[PDB]
Amino acid sequence: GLSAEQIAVLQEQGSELRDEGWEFGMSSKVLFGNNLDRLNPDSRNTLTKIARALLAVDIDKVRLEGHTDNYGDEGYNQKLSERRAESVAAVFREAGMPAANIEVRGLGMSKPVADNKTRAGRSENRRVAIIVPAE
Amino acid sequence: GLSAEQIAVLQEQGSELRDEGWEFGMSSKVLFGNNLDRLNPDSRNTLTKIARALLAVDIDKVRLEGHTDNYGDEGYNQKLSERRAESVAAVFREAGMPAANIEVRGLGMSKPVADNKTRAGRSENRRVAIIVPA
Repeated sequence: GLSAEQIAVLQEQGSELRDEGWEFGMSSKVLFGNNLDRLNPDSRNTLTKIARALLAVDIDKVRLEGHTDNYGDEGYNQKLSERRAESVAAVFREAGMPAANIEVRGLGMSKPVADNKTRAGRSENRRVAIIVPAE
Repeated sequence: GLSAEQIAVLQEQGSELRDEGWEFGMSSKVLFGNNLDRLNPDSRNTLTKIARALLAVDIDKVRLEGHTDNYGDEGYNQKLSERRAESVAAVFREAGMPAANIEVRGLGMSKPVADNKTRAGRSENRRVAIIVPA
């Protein structure tokens, strides 16, 4: 489904082809700092650049997945994760991505990329993934 | 004033480093077709992609110059050229480029890049130049 020019842009962004599509994770610490779901202003600006880079090569569909580590209440973490993905979705909408083409999901603790017994692994698990499907 | 990352985006657009900065020309026949200053819808989308490409690498300041060939009245061609640059500016604003960072100029027939004796040359002169000062 994606053209070579689109793949080249995604690779330049640091995205990697996974079973859900081309995926780029960003730290929650970087995106939100001490906030809950309000983005830090520099992070909003970074996200707008990503959205505009995608839109400039007609990538106009994305899936945004929020994730946490396993510390804390499961239901809270799921709600938090969904609201954090939604904050990223709001930036993509404001940049010009059609709202109907944005899928937003909060996975809470259910899909780790790292081991939850380390600070560093818990850290890597607190993230919002930007996913461009490859179909 | 521009990083390599920014220069690379400009090169990909076809920009060359000229007098006023990094410049590429978009054909008026492509942008406007048979219209006066109304952009063709496909051409609006093309310009939005260009604006977003520049914005994605923090190029948020441009100069837009309208140009005509030597066919018709000097003053009308100047006015036409200014309105055509302004239509492009409106697309750039809608894409998110700050309005205060966009300079719009109509140069009319005054700064040709090709010989106006030829249909091909006249067309090369009917253009909107997109310039990123360095």
